Amino acid sequence: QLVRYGIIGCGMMGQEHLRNIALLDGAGVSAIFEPDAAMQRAAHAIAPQAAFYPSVQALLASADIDCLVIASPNYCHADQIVEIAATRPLPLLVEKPLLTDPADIARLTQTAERYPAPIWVAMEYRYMPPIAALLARAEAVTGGIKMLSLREHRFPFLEKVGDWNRFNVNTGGTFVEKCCHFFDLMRLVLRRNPVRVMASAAQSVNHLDERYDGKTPDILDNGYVIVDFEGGARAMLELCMFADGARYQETISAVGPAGKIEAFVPGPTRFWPGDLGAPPVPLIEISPRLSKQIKVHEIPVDPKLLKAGDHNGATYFQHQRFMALVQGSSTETEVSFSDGLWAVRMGMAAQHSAATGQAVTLE
Amino acid sequence: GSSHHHHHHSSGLVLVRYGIIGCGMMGQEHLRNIALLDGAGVSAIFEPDAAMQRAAHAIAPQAAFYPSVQALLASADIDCLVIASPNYCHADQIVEIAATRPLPLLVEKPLLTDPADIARLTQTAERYPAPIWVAMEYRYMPPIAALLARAEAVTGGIKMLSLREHRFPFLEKVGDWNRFNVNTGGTFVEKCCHFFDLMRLVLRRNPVRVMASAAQSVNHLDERYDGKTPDILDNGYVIVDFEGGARAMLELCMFADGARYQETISAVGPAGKIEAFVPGPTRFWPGDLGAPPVPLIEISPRLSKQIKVHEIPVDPKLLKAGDHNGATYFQHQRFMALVQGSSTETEVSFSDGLWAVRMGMAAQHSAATGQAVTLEG
Ligand SMILES: NC(=O)c1ccc[n+]([C@@H]2O[C@H](COP(=O)([O-])OP(=O)(O)OC[C@H]3O[C@@H](n4cnc5c(N)ncnc54)[C@H](O)[C@@H]3O)[C@@H](O)[C@H]2O)c1
Ligand SMILES: NC(=O)c1ccc[n+]([C@@H]2O[C@H](COP(=O)([O-])OP(=O)(O)OC[C@H]3O[C@@H](n4cnc5c(N)ncnc54)[C@H](O)[C@@H]3O)[C@@H](O)[C@H]2O)c1
Repeated sequence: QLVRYGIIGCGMMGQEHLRNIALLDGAGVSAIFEPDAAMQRAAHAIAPQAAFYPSVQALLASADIDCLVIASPNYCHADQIVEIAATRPLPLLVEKPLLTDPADIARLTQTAERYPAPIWVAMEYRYMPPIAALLARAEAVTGGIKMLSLREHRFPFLEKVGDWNRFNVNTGGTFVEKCCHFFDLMRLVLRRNPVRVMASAAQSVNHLDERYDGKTPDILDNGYVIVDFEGGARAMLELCMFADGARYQETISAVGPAGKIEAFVPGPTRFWPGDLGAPPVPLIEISPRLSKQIKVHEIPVDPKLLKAGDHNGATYFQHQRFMALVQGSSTETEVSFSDGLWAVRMGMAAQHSAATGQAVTLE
Repeated sequence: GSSHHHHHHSSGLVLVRYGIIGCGMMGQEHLRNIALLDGAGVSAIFEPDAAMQRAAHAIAPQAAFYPSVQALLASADIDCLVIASPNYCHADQIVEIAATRPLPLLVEKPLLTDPADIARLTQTAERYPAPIWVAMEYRYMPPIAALLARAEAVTGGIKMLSLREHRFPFLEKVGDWNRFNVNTGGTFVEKCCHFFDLMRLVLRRNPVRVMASAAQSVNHLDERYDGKTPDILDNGYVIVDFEGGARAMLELCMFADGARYQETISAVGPAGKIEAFVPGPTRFWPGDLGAPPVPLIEISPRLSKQIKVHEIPVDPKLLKAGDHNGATYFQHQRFMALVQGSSTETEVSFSDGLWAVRMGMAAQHSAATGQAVTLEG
């Protein structure tokens, strides 16, 4: 049967959902709630058959949908999960971060415990082809992952609808908003929960000259995070939002006693100027310990997927797995509520550590 | 001044003739590099191990051997001294030299191992009438030198400095001395003093805080020395905060033998990024794999996005003389000029050596306790 989606919030990333759903056989967007006119026009040009609703209540009351995507601003997510839970529980793909406000953790945990349908948190990085390749090969190459290092070097946060992503109260803070992906990757690779975070971070460069109602953006733009895991593995994140010139936006290194594996992940092709030549191809580098003979493999993305989004086709691959769960051919929520909450708790811990200059314990 | 006692805390609340003392692997590197200097020679060696005395004699056949520090100082015709003894020996030997025959000294890293020696060694250095140069040579490796010269201009000001060392396990040493923290000072002191010093040099500021995670995860766990298992760390991460707000990160892995580049160093600021790619010793590159990796620097300007890569090759003659990309030779050129009086600058001071050791001790304490460690100076 066809899978019919409803979308709550349809700006840049909700438009990337619309384009990638459109590439799936047997899926369609039937319903959209998007309160911004310009975005309503942009969504209506992408998905002309989709009906618009004036509210979440109106969409849930009348739409014929099998599942929902939340792509509203970060601070909206927890209230919209609670509203859907009280109104019409459906399989839900909630954009990261799962939530922004620590005060919401108890009530959302209780909501998720009682929610009779899947909750999938849309941390799609594991499906970027170079990252997926590293995940599939890391155990065999490393002989067990002792250390995992992740580096994000990119350009400053884009301008958003109502400028929402310029303030911590709206985003959850930069380690929550941008780095939840990397924290979740640490748990996926190491297959253990974190026990401690140590961080250093600041707002060194970005948005310091910007004013909104007389207020200065307060979001971090760089830092380092060390994460200790139950039983002894360790990981490190490096973030810089003013490193626009880096050839690869993400690099991920996994090391163990038999070898090392590294992924090189390009940024969005739309931000690679044509005057710079062809964008970088994604790579994986395998460096076995005993031979010292390195292997480099190109892991290109299907051009149709590069056309549909900014995340190396990962949004499409995420939807294929989500649709399989909605259809019932799969039982698996690959990125659960609990994975989303761990990744948020790790970013909150990093922000608290960076603010206090002290280690932060997690339980 | 710093105050830390009970509940009181100021921070952290919410011809030139050379004598050689020690002539194993690194003292033999000093012999080969001194021999490349015009108007320098090794006149005197104290090396207590017969097999190393034979190896040292084959390299520097005109050098005279002495049975102790006291014997060398009593009768050797020398203008300066190199200390390349095991780490735990350095403090006692500096004190001995200061009491007997102070001369210009090139003291191998780490400057010391035991925090109980800091006060007495600082007293010795304050009263010492000749230069003390701590032999942290990495700044002279051609790719690192290029990064140090260009980083301010490329970055528009260094906000972040990331250093990574991926290499093979600690080599076997005379009497197995480098297998035990009491002998080495711990791995962040023995191996990573170089990187902590490069952070102070690049950022031109002192550290205020260290956060670290480290362990002995893999290496030497199956070795036994008359019942003792080695206790040295083999991997970790260190975050260092600086006066003025710059931050740095060190990543160490002593079981990443396969990494093409043994050291990589990245500096990032609002105008761009610079990265150095530093090969390990050519003698450990398998000849079946072809030519060893060429040192490189990569310039990534923020607004242009026009990336440039430069090859920075080391003179073959210097690669034949040592394991450190010719840096031992460059160090010796500068030290020799200071001994001759053509220069007055000690580029790597006692204080620089002590800072790098204190940063490694803080990292080890932070990793052992799971807590941030404050530093004052
Ligand atoms: N997974 C990823 O890689 C990725 C990438 C970018 C953004 N995101 C996430 O997507 C979400 C949206 O980010 P974006 O870049 O699309 O921002 P955006 O500003 O481009 O789009 C947000 C949209 O939400 C609408 N909106 C505002 N309040 C709403 C409400 N109460 N209910 C419904 N819609 C509402 C706005 O009108 C706007 O069109 C955020 O949670 C963000 O973190 C995820
Ligand atoms: N890049 C560098 O700067 C670099 C690299 C390697 C080693 N080092 C330093 O060089 C020193 C020696 O390391 P190595 O690799 O040559 O070790 P090694 O074991 O190869 O050589 C040390 C030598 O010291 C001799 N020795 C022991 N006790 C002594 C004493 N009391 N007085 C004099 N000599 C004594 C031993 O017999 C041995 O030959 C250490 O401080 C080490 O950290 C520095």
